[PDB]
Amino acid sequence: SGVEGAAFQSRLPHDRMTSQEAACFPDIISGPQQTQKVFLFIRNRTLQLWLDNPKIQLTFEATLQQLEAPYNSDTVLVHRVHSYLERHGLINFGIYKRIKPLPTKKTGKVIIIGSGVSGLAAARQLQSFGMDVTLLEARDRVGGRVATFRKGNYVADLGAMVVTGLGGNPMAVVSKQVNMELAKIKQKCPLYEANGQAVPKEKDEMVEQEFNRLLEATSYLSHQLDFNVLNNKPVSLGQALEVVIQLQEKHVKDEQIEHWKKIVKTQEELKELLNKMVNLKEKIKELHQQYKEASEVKPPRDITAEFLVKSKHRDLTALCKEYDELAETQGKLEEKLQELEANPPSDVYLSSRDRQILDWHFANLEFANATPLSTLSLKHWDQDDDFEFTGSHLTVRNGYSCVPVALAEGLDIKLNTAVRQVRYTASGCEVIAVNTRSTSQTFIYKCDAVLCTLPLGVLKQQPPAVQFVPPLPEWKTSAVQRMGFGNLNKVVLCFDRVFWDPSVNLFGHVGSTTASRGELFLFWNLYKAPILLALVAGEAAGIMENISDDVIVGRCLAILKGIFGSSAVPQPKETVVSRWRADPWARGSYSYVAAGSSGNDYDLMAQPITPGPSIPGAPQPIPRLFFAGEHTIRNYPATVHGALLSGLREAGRIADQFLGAMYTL
Amino acid sequence: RKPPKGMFLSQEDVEAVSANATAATTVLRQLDMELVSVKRQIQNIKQTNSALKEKLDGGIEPYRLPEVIQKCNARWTTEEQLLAVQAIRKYGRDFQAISDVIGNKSVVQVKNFFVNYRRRFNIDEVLQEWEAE
Ligand SMILES: Cc1nnc(NC(=O)c2cccc([C@H]3C[C@@H]3NC3CCC3)c2)s1
Repeated sequence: SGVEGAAFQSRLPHDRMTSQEAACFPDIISGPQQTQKVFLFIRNRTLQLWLDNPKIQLTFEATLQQLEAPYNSDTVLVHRVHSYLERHGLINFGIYKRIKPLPTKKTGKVIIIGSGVSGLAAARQLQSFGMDVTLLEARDRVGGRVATFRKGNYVADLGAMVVTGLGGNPMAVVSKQVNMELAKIKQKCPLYEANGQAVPKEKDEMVEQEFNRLLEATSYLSHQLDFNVLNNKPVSLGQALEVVIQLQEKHVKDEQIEHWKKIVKTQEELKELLNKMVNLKEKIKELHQQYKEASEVKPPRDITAEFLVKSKHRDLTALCKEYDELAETQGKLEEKLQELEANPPSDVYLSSRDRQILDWHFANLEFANATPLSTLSLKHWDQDDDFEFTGSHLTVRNGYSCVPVALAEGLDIKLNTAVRQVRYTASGCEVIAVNTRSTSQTFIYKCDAVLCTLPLGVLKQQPPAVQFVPPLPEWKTSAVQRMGFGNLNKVVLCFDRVFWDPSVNLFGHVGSTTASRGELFLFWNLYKAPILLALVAGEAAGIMENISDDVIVGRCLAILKGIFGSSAVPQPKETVVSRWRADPWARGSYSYVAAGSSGNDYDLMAQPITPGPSIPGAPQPIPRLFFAGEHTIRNYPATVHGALLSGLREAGRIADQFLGAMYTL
Repeated sequence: RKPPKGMFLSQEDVEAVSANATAATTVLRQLDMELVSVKRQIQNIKQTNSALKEKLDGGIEPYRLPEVIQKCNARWTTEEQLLAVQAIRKYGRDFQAISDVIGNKSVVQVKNFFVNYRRRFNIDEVLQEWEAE
């Protein structure tokens, strides 16, 4: 709370200056700690001001007026700070009524490839800055991977659905700016097996904790044992889950061995002691005979004959003392063996039923990373997990489509315009686009710089859907093959009667086999309308795209039928099934840190490209090709907010190169 | 520093299950068989020990003798002295046995007795005879 709340809400340390700011304000950071604290307050304040009302522009004067002394003494510093915030989209970003209207004459021409959230964010920002922006769209609609199905009152995102927490999330700002029906997620998810019978609390809780214990395990393997390379190859996350389940399965067997080996160690102490008891009884048996024979000689007897009866009597009671000591000991071993037979260790690490339910927890992981766990980097798959926003993840009730559509208000957006060639030279760029409907109609666009928000899957496409002239340097193309672009699809089931538990937003289905763990393994009730939404994660994703809507819808009813009874499952009125890998404007769903990749590859993706000099011997030129999109932001990948932040980011960096950065003096 | 609890991730075990593609199911069934072996072995001794139990049926109740409760005396009758020399001859120095045999004199008297009746009963000569066996 306070000014400091605004720094946290802007992803920024309230009491330290970022590497960003050191760049623009090296006088301050290298200077006395007092000025830093001033600066920091001025920043933190200004952020606040924007945040408390993000529907109107925050002009520099407005800022100064509300700022108080002694902080409002150095107008240059305040002006310096406010421009910096404005340039890099920390303030006056999104959709705001501007006080001072746009300068009528623009400076510079920038072509943006793709009207996705990264694209529009940059576009809005650049226009905002007085630049001539034009976005080229292959699709007939904006939002790219923010897709929303609409028919009558039916509404369901084929694309993003979830706003991950408003603590420090730029979407928090956007939602105040565009009315967004933000409904929370009730985390409670009941799991239903193949039979259609719910898994009992005992079981659900006991397998979920194993699952987390298993992750915590892979992390331990990765960091403390450095199990990251195996057979000259990077270790996948899935690889190491096998190796951890196997090692826990080995321990189960180990402890059964050690426990029965402790029965044999005691049964054999018994068998050896039984032997002594049986040999002593025979010895006793014959002693008795000797004593009775000696006792048979009736008195009066001479002393050697008296000594013999006494000697035999003494000896025999001596042996009867041994055999009594040795049967107290037999009682102890008999009970000790009895304990061991009753405290047998766990029969199995996990049952077939148990491990089928475990799979559904791996399907969740596969759906979060939109990829088989065998492709995730062990070391790095969760590298973005420190920057999680606080707060509970929400869903958009009126569809996520409204954000994108709201960002396009007032932008030159050419739809049905497929870029096919990007040509960039020392003197400027030209992009070649066709009209998607009749591929022959051809367009040429000239510009000072191109911002590329082509999805990573499009960029991966061989043979190239878009060729770059000159080709991208290998350092870029390599980071593109290295990185992973994965898949998850959705099935939208539209029904007239809500026939599920309306107080649970989401509920699972446990797949029959491991290889089919993600086939429709999770269902969502998010909407005021009666729509259940079925996810296809992991391997299932790529496979179900080769199968019909009907066949896919069938398996949907079936599962629904099983969990609710053939009776209450009406025929779905409208069916939509996404096929994102098939889509050529995406060729995937979102990025994931592939094994052998790292978070540095995202950094690579975002470094822009500077072409060679036209005339040899001419001075090193300006960079002309920039990259945005969810695959460029290393700390917030595969998310709508990450995309958006990357658009804001490039816009400021493009503005700094072509409008000049006056806030550095 | 250390794994979650119950997880048993030795540094040395991972290599063993990572050494080859089928190495995992190797070690895992190498123990599946070894467990069977012990189980087999448990049945056996359980039988062998069960057989021995049967033999010990009746315990030793029939071969037991009632205990004599005779008040220890301190006078040595000519008889008791004679019981003694024999007990030494067959026990040598087991003080308790000799006291048990006479069953009226005690270990102190018995122990004293060797030095009292010493040249008289040639105990040293006797004791050598006991040590011969
Ligand atoms: C309760 C819960 N808390 N968080 C939940 N969901 C997610 O974190 C989530 C779900 C789907 C996709 C992603 C993608 C951003 C993630 N890229 C990978 C996976 C983390 C690094 C995250 S479940």
